Amino acid sequence: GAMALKRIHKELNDLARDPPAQCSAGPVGDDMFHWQATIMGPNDSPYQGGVFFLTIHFPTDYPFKPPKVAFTTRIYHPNINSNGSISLDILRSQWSPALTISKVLLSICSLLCDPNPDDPLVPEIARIYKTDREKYNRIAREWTQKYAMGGSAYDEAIMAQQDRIQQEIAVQNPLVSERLELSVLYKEYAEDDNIYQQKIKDLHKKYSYIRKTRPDGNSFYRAFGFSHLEALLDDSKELQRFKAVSAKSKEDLVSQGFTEFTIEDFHNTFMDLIEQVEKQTSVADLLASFNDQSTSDYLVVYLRLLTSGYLQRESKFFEHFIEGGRTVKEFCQQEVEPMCKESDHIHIIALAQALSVSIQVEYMDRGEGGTTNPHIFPEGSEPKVYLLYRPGHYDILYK
Amino acid sequence: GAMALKRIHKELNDLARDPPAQCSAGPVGDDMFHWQATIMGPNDSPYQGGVFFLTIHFPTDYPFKPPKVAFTTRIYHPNINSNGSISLDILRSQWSPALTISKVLLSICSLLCDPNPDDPLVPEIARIYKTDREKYNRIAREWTQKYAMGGSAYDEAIMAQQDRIQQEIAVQNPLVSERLELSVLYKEYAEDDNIYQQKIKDLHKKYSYIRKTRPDGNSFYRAFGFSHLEALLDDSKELQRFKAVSAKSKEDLVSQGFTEFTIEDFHNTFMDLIEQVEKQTSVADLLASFNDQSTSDYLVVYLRLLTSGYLQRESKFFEHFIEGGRTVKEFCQQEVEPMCKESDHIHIIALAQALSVSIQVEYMDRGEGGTTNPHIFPEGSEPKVYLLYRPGHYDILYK
Amino acid sequence: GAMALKRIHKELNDLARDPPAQCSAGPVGDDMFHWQATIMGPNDSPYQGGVFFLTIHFPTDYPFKPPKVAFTTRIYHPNINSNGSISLDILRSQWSPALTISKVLLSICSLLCDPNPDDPLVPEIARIYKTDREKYNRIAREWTQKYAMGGSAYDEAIMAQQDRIQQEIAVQNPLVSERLELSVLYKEYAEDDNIYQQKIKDLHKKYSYIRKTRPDGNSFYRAFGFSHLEALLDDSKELQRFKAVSAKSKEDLVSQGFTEFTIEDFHNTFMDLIEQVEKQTSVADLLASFNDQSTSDYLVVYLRLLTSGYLQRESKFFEHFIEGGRTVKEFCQQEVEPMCKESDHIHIIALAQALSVSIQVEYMDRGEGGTTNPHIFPEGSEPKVYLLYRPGHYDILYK
Amino acid sequence: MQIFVKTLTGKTITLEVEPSDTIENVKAKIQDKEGIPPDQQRLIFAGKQLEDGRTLSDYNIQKESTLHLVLRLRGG
Amino acid sequence: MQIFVKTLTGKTITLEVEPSDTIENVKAKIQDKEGIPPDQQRLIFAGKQLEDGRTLSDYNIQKESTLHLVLRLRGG
Amino acid sequence: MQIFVKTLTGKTITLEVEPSDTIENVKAKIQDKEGIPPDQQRLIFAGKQLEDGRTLSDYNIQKESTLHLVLRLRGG
Amino acid sequence: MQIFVKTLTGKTITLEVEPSDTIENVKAKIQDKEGIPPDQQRLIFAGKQLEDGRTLSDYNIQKESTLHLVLRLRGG
Amino acid sequence: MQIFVKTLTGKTITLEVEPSDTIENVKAKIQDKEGIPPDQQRLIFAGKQLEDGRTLSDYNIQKESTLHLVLRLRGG
Amino acid sequence: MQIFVKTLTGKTITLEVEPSDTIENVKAKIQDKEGIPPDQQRLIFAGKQLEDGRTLSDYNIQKESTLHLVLRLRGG
Repeated sequence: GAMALKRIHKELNDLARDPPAQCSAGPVGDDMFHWQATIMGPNDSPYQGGVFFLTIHFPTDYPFKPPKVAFTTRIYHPNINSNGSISLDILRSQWSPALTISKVLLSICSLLCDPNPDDPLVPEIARIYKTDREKYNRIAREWTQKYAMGGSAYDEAIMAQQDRIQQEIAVQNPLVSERLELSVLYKEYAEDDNIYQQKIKDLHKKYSYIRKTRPDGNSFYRAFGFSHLEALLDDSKELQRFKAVSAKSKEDLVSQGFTEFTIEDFHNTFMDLIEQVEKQTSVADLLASFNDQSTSDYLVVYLRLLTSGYLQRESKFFEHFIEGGRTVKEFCQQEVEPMCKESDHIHIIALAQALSVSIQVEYMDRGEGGTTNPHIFPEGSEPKVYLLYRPGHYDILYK
Repeated sequence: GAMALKRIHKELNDLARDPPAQCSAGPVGDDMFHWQATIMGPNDSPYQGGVFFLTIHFPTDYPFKPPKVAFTTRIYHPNINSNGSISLDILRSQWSPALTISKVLLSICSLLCDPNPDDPLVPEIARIYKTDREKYNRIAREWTQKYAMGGSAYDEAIMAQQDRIQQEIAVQNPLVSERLELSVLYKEYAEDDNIYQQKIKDLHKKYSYIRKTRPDGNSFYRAFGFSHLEALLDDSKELQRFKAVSAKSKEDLVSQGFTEFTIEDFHNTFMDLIEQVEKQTSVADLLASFNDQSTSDYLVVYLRLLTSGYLQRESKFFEHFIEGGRTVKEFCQQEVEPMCKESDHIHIIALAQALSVSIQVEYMDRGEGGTTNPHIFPEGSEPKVYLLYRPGHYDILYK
Repeated sequence: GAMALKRIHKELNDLARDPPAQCSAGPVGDDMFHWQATIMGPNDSPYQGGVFFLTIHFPTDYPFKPPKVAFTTRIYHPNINSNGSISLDILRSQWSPALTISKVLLSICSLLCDPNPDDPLVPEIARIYKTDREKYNRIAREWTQKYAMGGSAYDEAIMAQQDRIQQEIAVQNPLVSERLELSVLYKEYAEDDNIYQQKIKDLHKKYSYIRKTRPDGNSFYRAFGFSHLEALLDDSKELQRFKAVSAKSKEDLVSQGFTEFTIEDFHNTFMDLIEQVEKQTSVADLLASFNDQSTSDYLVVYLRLLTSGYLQRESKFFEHFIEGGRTVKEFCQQEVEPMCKESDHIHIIALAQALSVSIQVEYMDRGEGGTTNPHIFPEGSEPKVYLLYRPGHYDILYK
Repeated sequence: MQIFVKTLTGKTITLEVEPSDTIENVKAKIQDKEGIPPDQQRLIFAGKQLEDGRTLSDYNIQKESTLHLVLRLRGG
Repeated sequence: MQIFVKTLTGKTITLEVEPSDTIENVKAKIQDKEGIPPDQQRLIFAGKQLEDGRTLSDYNIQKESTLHLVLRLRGG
Repeated sequence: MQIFVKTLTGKTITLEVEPSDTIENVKAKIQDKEGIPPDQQRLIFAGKQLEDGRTLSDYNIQKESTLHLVLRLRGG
Repeated sequence: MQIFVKTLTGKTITLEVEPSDTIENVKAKIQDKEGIPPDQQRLIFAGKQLEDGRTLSDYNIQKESTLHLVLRLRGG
Repeated sequence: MQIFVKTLTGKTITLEVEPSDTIENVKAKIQDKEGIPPDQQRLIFAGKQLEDGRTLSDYNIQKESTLHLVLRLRGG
Repeated sequence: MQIFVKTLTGKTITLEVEPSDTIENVKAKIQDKEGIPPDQQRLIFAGKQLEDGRTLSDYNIQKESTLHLVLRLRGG
């Protein structure tokens, strides 16, 4: 019934509030009754280091019946048949309506650390377990290092890692925070770091405010976007001149080989964001629009595509600037087009020239003096947009 | 096509009205275009006794194209490749828009009894069929007794059995029937059973009415629930005193280790059922609420959890009462928490003490006299709730 | 979430407008996030002639993450592990939100023609590729000719062929086009075909108009349907007399052994189409109803079933007319009941007698004179419905 | 020395001929008696279709029995 | 006197027993045919679980009643 | 030479007997002191259920200790 | 004079034939290259099924027309 | 002086390093334990990607900070 | 004995040096002529990045040609 799907959400919330690091699951796209779970081999067991996927199907009537759960990954265990099904009987005889999936897979993770040789699904693996242990361990280790440990698979786990990270990174940091005086920076740093406090004293010198961006790997593009968009909240001639280049950029890119229908999406987010500049919105309204996950990210995607576009356009300007042995396009596909990939000097110059605008970047790292080096790109153009580079991260500054 | 999904329902209704015992199918959860079918090996064939699953995928446009059907279970047949696909050509060349899935799988069940060696998917199995029969039969028998006959799989079938049973048990019996004079019982029994008719004469002695519950394995909990809930339709002090213990019971159980979010569901069904007592509803309104499948079952679940809770609480009171070598918690998980598992003396005493209430149970089996033994639990407390125990089943009686 | 499924449709439209003959994909029934793609081995590669299926799963958030794609068919490639995953890194590291699935699988088709031995998923296949080529080719050829080339599989590909064809056939031709003067036919044919132009001069003789049907294999049934239905837009006695026979035909067929629930669907489309005749609709409204894909096709299905019905009914009339060694029913299941299967003389006579109506068929092929032979069926009955037979195709003519 | 032909229009037409004639001139005789041309004609003697070049006693076609006639209407 | 036990395979088996017989006895008579150990047998009459040590006259199974045999195949 | 019995109703009932008696007459003694009949009675001495035919010292049932009593309430 | 037949593998094959040629002849010329028996061949021009005994001038396939070759691989 | 690197397996590993150390040095000290080549290592401190040739005092990682080790296993 | 440097700001700056100098003092010379400090500087001679400790003729760096200069801007 509807109570079923109603319940699966409750269980997903329970699994949500507490991540079970090694043992975790989730639905497949659209489908609520189809789940899939990644399970890492627990350490101090022959299965360690390998990754074991398993698929879950919920009954049409939950939770009056147990979910069907089976390993899609081959594994050597007395309680898991090589056909993939598990011998744990809370899924069969002993099932209760009061049990979460959490209980199930945390009982499976427990089935891996400690096997169950007395109630075997496969009698031979049980027999080997109860008699010759070294055999069992070694076998389980190659069954790990072929089937579980192999290649691809790992990616999903390593992707999960990323997801686990920049979600909690997103719990501390918002996309674009408020406009705060930069005196807060003093508090971020240590008392044994005097050198930094000197850089920051010397920062209070030039700029009265700061606005911070989430370190998602897009730091630069996010900062660039908000700063330049609020910068056009004043200059009307520049707002129009900007708007025109934006509109040109779309077909400029399509005629540069990018598929149109896919980049149109991002284009319209750019143009609507410009549209709440054009019709003047108070800066906080824009910020609210920027702290929208999809609106923001769609923008960032477009900015990346625009740097890519100008790079392809200029390829000879660049190609011998490229660190390593790649091309310009190879470097685009690797280091620029994809999301959450770091931005460098080339990126900033490329985007700046692409939209034909000036930016100032304040560099502060370990430099001996109280010197925080300004960088105006391209040179001499008096910048109305100011950013701060701390190592590995970009934010924005206000005069 | 929306006509497609519209049609699949019609076919599911056709398959619904007539169960095809050996050959039957159904959708997987959410998905209408993904079906799965269990097929028992027909007797007088080497495949008998084994269970063969197969998966079905419907075309986006039904029924202008045949459904893709394939065995997920390995089998030895000239017309089924070891890769799982079937050679039956009503699924390929000869398909018609006028054919139900019923036709298909009933043609497959026919493909098993009588193979088709002239149009082989695998030429070798065909060759063996046409030449050496004993080989064919034996082979098919081990291919049955490893792949099909093995373990696990069986459960689904044996679960289906249950489903086939207590659904038709639910066709005769409702959850909680009306309030009828117990003179009906005379009609249930035989003329060669005088002894029972004497028990029943002696029942007309004490009680003027009866109300019957569906024999779903929950008989006791269902009866207890309705009887005690209508019993509080009178006593207000007891209704309040009861309500309070109910509210306490939730966190009492959570602090006893039960996960909260899962048991909250059932709690609220309990409390709403109390709420239509609290605000007085005519008994038939409550009955209507009780003949609601989910409301009723959710209640029954909670009652089971409550017996479990009191049992865990009292573990020393009990543990040496437990038939067999289990614990108190082992006995809970096995014999009490799960649905449709039988209730015994321990169960009734446990629940009764748990909610601190009195119950009277009228036992009638073969006892020589006209004696139907009353049981007041716990002793001496004058019961306002009366039940009848026939062997294997519980109902409720009215003075 | 919403934007994801919103986007997958855009990509499906992109893949729709241009069929990529060898490399093509699509969703599985209901599910948008589950796709499946057939890929033919490119010629001048060891994989040619074999068919390789692969399954696709989209992330819950598209397109911020790459789709998981894997071969469900075993194949020998340095960049595809025997476990089925692919080594192409636009699916892992280099993924961009600006990329269609088209890019992906067209890059895979490119991975097959030209392998990638430097970044191996399986080092041994890479090693064999870089050293001994003949081994590699031969191996890939048997891995083709067992796993890919085997049996069933082919059908899906050969079905895809059909789909690729009569969809683009449907891009040029509509189901039922407008009513145009037959002077257009002159333009269809060549200047070296005088003989045909003479047939067509002689066609302008009899008929002033033509209406063309899509060559989907249903040409005859589609034409018959529209022509006869607009023919009853005038004669009321015939419209009623027709309606009655239609209503009789349903149970006539059910009592002839056809399952009722399945043929009821098609029946109601027939009867509703009659219903917009009964209440008089301007011919173009009917045409609009006929250019509806499902309404039209449902009709065509019923007409096929009706010819089948009359054929079964008359079996002795026919059976010795049947070309080859089939029965009447065998011929029905093979040549009549299924969709998109060609119609012949027997078909037309059968349907005509079935509904008890007259039709005129104008035959023009190579006949020496300017003679276009009329055929009135059954003989002498003055036809109010006129069709044109060009070889392999049916259309309708207007006096 | 003559045979009969049956058309599914409901009609049975009969013609005169010799056992040694080809199929072509036969079809032509039907084209005279009825008037549907040989390029449209397909005839079957009890289950097997007859070829133009082959003769009557070639397909052995006893002169009593009946062959059935169907136009070439294939289309779609 | 005569009853009908309907199994997992859809097949029915008929048995000869007095209403005074045990359930244990019935499971034994079933084991006499199919060889399914009374261990792995469990019987259900009209939604009622059946107890190894009770009678038929107990559970009101009369002549010509249909009860089901569910196998509990020793699990895991 | 006597033992005790405990019922989960909350009550502890005690009876007089000899070490050589069967289970049946014991149940009967409880049927006298309380009045629940032996056909309803199921007793367990510390984890194991006792059979009617077997005696007290047969199950060894030292005469100090306590066996626990439960009615046969199985149902559903 | 010259036409284009597009196969299952996405590959196109070009062929030299007069508009007066058979379909049978065309399938034979295709069998001359790929070895696909005319048996297992079937041809489709613009939604039209193609008849073994007809001509090209029949079906209005002109010079530079594209028709498809669907294999009917003898089934099952 | 002492920091915490949390890996893919959920397991944490603690390390002894001066704030003046390289990142290269840290990856090397990690390779000293797990054997994961500094090649296939990449480190992330608080959303910041970590550069092989920088210091810890650079990125403001202090004593008792937690950074993550993501393996880039050479792909495909 | 001197070479040139190109910065993507659009500018080409040129400095005087010897073939035997390390990378450090070179970066320092650029720090004099322009004023961006060596701790910010990253230079690449045609595809490969240069290390501080290594010399000019060590990386072989013929004195005609041009190495390209990029700041260390990595961030996110």
